[PDB]
Amino acid sequence: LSTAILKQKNRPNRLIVDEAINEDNSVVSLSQPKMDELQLFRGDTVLLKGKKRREAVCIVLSDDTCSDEKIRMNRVVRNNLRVRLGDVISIQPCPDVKYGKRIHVLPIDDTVEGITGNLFEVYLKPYFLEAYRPIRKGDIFLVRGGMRAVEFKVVETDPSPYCIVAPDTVIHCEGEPIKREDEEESLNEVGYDDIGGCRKQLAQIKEMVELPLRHPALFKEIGVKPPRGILLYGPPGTGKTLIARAVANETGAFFFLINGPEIMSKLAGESESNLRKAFEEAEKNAPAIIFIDELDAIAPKREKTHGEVERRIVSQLLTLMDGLKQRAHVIVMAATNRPNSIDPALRRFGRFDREVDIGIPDATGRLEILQIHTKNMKLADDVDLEQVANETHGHVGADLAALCSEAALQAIRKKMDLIDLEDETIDAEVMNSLAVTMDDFRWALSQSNPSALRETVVEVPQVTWEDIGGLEDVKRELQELVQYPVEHPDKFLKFGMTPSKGVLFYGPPGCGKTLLAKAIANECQANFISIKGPELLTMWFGESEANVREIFDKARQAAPCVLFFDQLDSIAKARGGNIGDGGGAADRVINQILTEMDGMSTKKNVFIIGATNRPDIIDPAILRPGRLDQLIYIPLPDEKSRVAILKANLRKSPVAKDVDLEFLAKMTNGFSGADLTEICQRACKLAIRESIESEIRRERERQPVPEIRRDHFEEAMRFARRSVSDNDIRKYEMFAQTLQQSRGFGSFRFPS
Amino acid sequence: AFEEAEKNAPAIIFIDELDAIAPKREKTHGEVERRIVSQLLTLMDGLKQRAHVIVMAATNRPNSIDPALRRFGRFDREVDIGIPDATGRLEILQIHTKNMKLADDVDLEQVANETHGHVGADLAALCSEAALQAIRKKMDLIDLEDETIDAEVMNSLAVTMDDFRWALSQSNPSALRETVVEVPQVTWEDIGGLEDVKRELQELVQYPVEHPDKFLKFGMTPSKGVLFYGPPGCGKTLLAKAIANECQANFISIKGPELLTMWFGESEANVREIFDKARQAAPCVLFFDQLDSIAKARGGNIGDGGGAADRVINQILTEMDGMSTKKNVFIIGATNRPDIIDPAILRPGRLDQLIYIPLPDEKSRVAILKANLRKSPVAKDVDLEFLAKMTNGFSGADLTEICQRACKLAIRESIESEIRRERERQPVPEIRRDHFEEAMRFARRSVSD
Amino acid sequence: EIGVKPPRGILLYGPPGTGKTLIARAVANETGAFFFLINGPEIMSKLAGESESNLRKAFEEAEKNAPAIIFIDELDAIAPKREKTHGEVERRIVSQLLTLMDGLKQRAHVIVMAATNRPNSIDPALRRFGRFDREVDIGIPDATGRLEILQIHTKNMKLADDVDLEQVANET
Ligand SMILES: Nc1ncnc2c1ncn2[C@@H]1O[C@H](COP(=O)(O)OP(=O)(O)OP(=O)(O)O)[C@@H](O)[C@H]1O
Ligand SMILES: Nc1ncnc2c1ncn2[C@@H]1O[C@H](COP(=O)(O)OP(=O)(O)OP(=O)(O)O)[C@@H](O)[C@H]1O
Ligand SMILES: Nc1ncnc2c1ncn2[C@@H]1O[C@H](COP(=O)(O)OP(=O)(O)OP(=O)(O)O)[C@@H](O)[C@H]1O
Ligand SMILES: Nc1ncnc2c1ncn2[C@@H]1O[C@H](COP(=O)(O)OP(=O)(O)OP(=O)(O)O)[C@@H](O)[C@H]1O
Ligand SMILES: [Mg+2]
Ligand SMILES: [Mg+2]
Ligand SMILES: [Mg+2]
Ligand SMILES: [Mg+2]
Repeated sequence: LSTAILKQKNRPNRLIVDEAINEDNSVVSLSQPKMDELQLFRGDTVLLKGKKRREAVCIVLSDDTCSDEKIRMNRVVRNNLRVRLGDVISIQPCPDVKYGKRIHVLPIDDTVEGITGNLFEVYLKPYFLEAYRPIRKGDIFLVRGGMRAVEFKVVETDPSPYCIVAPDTVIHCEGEPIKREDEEESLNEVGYDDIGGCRKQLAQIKEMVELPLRHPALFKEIGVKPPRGILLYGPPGTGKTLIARAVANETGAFFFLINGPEIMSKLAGESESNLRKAFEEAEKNAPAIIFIDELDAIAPKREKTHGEVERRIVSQLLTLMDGLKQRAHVIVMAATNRPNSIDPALRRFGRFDREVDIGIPDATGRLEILQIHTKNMKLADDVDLEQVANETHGHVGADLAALCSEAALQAIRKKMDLIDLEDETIDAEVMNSLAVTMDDFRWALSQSNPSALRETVVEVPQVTWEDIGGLEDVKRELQELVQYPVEHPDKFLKFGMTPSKGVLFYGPPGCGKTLLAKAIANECQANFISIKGPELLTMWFGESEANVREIFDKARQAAPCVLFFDQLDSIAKARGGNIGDGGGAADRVINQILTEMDGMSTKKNVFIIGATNRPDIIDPAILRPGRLDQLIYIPLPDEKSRVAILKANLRKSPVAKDVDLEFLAKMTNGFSGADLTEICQRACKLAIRESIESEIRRERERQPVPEIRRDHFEEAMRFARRSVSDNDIRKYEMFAQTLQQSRGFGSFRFPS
Repeated sequence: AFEEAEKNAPAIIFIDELDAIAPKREKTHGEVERRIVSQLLTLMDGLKQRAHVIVMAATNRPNSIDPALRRFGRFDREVDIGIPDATGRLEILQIHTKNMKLADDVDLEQVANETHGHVGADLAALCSEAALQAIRKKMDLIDLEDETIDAEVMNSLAVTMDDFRWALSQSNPSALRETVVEVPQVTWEDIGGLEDVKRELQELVQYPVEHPDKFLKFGMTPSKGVLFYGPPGCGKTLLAKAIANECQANFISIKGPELLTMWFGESEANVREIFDKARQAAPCVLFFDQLDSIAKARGGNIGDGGGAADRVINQILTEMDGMSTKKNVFIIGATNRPDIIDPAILRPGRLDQLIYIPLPDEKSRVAILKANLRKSPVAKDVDLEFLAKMTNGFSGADLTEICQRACKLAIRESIESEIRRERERQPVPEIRRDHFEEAMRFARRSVSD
Repeated sequence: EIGVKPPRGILLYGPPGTGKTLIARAVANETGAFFFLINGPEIMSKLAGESESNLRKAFEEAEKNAPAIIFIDELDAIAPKREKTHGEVERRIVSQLLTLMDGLKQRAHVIVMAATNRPNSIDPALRRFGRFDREVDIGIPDATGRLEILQIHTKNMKLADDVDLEQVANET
């Protein structure tokens, strides 16, 4: 019901835009049954609606090729109406068109160059001679002939704007030629269709700025005054200023733009004078819309503001929107990154009554955004925008635009050999072959990350699941953890349960916790934020808690996101055991983490993963299911896992075939993964020492070791040691057996 | 302005936003602002000899006004335009709905009773939102692209009780707009066990507003403080969610450490502001999840730290003592570490009620398992009673984890079947006995003895 | 012809001495576009509204001479996080920069470049796409890179025949 405004409902007037085979710039062709339904005779002047407040006039024609549900037009009228292929436009009979007395015509500057003959005589005179072609202001049409075809833009027509060009009517092309960039920018205008995702938000905005203007009679009849204030808030890059541009481009209302800091002035009372001048200019202009970009810049809380000028400006805004004298139907929109920074008196019904959340788009929303951004791009056949939409988990639309731009720039980079920057021009063949393919989009996807996570970007050493030896069950569980809620949510909605979103890795040092986190960061299809434990702590009072809150908010925005704490035992610990820690800053941080993982806020697809050497000291509430639901124990590998670890370390290593890894794994009882990696590194280093001494011998005689042999591994094992002791294993197994006793029974079976 | 008022007397001078030009001259930094405050004080003093000039001013920050203006002789009288009660809200709705095309089925008394913290601008917003919902309902008949409309649409267009109920669902007090947080939809049947706790909470939240005359008769004021303490995962925050969703009262859900700020004196200001907006929204439930973050034992931070936490807890106790019996603000606290709460928080008149949320028992565990599985397709031959008997010391979170892991295994099996059919070409409608057994094989007790 | 706009915002970052201001100087010297230099601090003024007025004047001047490049040296000085900065005249200059870089009216041919030793202290809304499209890490050079730097610096010097810059590069 919210998007009821948006639906077209398939009215008869709308017809699909189609290519016209023979119709010239001033005529259109429609099917005979469709005209019979519309009661239109041949040659009738018919008015065409267009997007962005554009309209076109043409002469209807009876075409058998044209379908009843379609209208055939050339590119000229399509340009005039600002529409693309497959769009639906209105047609209505145009009443009382009067023959023109005089029209002022201006050509496009890029066309006028290279034409020695007079443009009016060569082009306009034969084109318009006995033409009987209706024209409208702002309509760009093309005339063939001469060396180069010269487009003509009719700036002025009389009677304004509907007239029929006739031989008696005076036509002239004298004046400054229209800048090609001006017409291009007119084409490059934002509309409600250029807004992707946020369909309900756009529906609300259209109900609140477009609906009262189109049909005031609704609100005069039902006897209510529509909302007069819009606050757009969301993370940066979600489309707040884009929605403002769309509204400005395609509303008949007067639009006044206020940029936040532009109000400020050094003179006393000059800022308030600027605000009053803006509001008075809007009020003079009947229905008007005032957009205040960056509202939080000039609307801070009066109680928290220190400077008097800022508070006086906030008060001026307060009295302007809702004071003793009421606004004369002036719509006030504003956009802000920080809605909670705004003065609370502004956020009531009289001033900013409706707050619209332009949030992070979902998969379908971001597919729509990708289609909008690539509608003008040249895409190859293998491009698949649905897959790109699936991959980009945290992107907000500015990130999608960045992805498309980087894909196109990669497509251009593929042509560097054929293109020389010293060369003044590029070949036609290079222009034709240049296009964006799926490979470029995949590369851009590899480069792309959400902008909100730029601050939390950490280089991960590119570990793969195969780099980890053993831990097959843990690998499967981590992959399922990250994948099932993302790719298969309807399964959870069918079974009616939310996914678990927490895992704790506890085990001896060197056994593969951080390695599993690296494998997740590289292989899992989710955003990844990596946190060293004590990095969130700050000297200031309340700032460590703010850092925890901020990192959790970043994870929430970028969902599905994996939040990894490499050393959980630092930031999370049992409360009440720290004598100092500031003023209980450590305990307050723990409580903040507790409220973040499980509080009264709704749950998102944020997976918190923690690794700890010593799991006994972590706060018991942190371990509670719903916060780190699963406690995974990463123990010392057994012989099969030791074989797998040794093989995973030596896969790239050129190692002798006669080297026996099974014997090594058998002898290395009690060794961790770091221990076996150390054995392999020692063997590599002994081989390198041997090769260096052989090369030194060759150099001396002038004035070897392709692979790692059994003797190298023998000596490496001779210097090998066991890193984790039996007491450490005893305490880890003690924690594991406490959990096992918590299970309460050896085997659970339902009675038969 | 004052001279023009005197020339045309009797006169009334209305100073809208008085705090814009009347800050405390001591706190004022600018010379022109100070000179203006002094000039306005001088004009107010000279207002005595003025024959018929009366100055009326309005401000929403009365405290920020310079105190010298609030002595006697200048701005002598102060009128408190407060938050309207139920009958006041009904009067405001009658005023704002007199031009509306109200249907017959509407009862503005119900709309007045539902809106608790609304101040009158929120009631106008409710009327506007309801009328816009009414227009939305007819948007199928009339498309926006239509330049003109049928008259039968005008005849059809009117505001019904469904529209007011929709606006009621959408409506939130403007005061609580900065504090609003999305809360999961939880009902009292979503909670299993704690029947006595549910009844006691409903009594504490309902009786002081519905029957204050009873408390006046017996002379005993209702308690305005609750403390939830218990093992983690046992349902304190679940009860808070249920109260937020079901109870007919405003809810302010605030974590502990978000009030704290590095700037000196901002944390106490935040505490004052949250309690003030709790008063403005009464009947309001003020909930502190993890109470021990802001309310911790005094003397611990005395030795180590700046000392702002003690100031915070002092301001909290001041705010709790400030609110009177008549104002209906219920302060609920929850902590899984009761021992590290400051006992001053616990003393009578402040969080007096102490409710312990224990580890659930066998009947409670059956109730918890049934509540978790009410919306899940489960095999008839699954026995929740045996699950409750086998899970002796499990908390509610542990049982929910059992159910979630059973769901995960069922989803894994369904995906396996999908992959099998896809591979062979080129199932699991409900959770069963074996899924629950395999989930139990991983089960653990969150809370130790 | 490909159907996209080129990226228009560049944030160079790295430790001191890597060559961010050197790269800015090279770009200014060897591009055929109106180059505007903004120093971070110099915009600031004690007056209210003067500093963002300076930013508006600079961006408008770059607009009037298009195509243009604006270089904002020491961006962290002029662009701290709004959530962190307390003073109003800092929040306001950051908001002005945000509006100038991507607002309801978008700069057409202006390329805004910046250099910061610390990129995290920059306000996150600036690190967005539409403002600062791509961030380039000018990092510590390798042995070959530092050999190239030594060759660049010693091209003007007179070096004896025994001079071997390869060893000097290997040692530093
Ligand atoms: N929903 C969307 N659909 C299509 N394009 C979008 C959408 N959201 C953003 N964009 C594009 O990405 C960029 C985002 O800039 P925009 O001005 O819309 O963001 P914003 O919400 O105002 O952000 P900021 O808080 O930084 O001001 C623009 O280039 C815009 O074209
Ligand atoms: N299962 C494994 N397969 C392959 N390599 C492993 C494995 N376990 C550990 N390693 C090796 O151990 C080293 C890093 O160990 P890792 O970071 O995983 O330890 P950790 O368990 O997180 O320990 P810590 O508590 O000390 O941080 C790497 O050399 C890695 O190759
Ligand atoms: N009585 C109950 N009925 C149904 N589910 C319950 C019950 N008690 C707990 N749960 C489940 O366990 C979790 C409840 O955790 P909750 O946040 O309520 O605990 P808490 O007592 O506030 O703990 P903490 O102090 O550790 O945050 C939810 O997943 C909920 O589904
Ligand atoms: N890559 C380089 N190649 C050649 N010379 C270099 C290079 N990097 C730095 N230099 C030399 O070092 C000098 C100082 O470097 P520069 O001023 O560019 O540093 P910066 O990274 O901008 O530092 P700052 O943080 O002080 O702004 C340059 O003028 C130049 O002489
Ligand atoms: Mg913006
Ligand atoms: Mg580690
Ligand atoms: Mg809780
Ligand atoms: Mg420099």
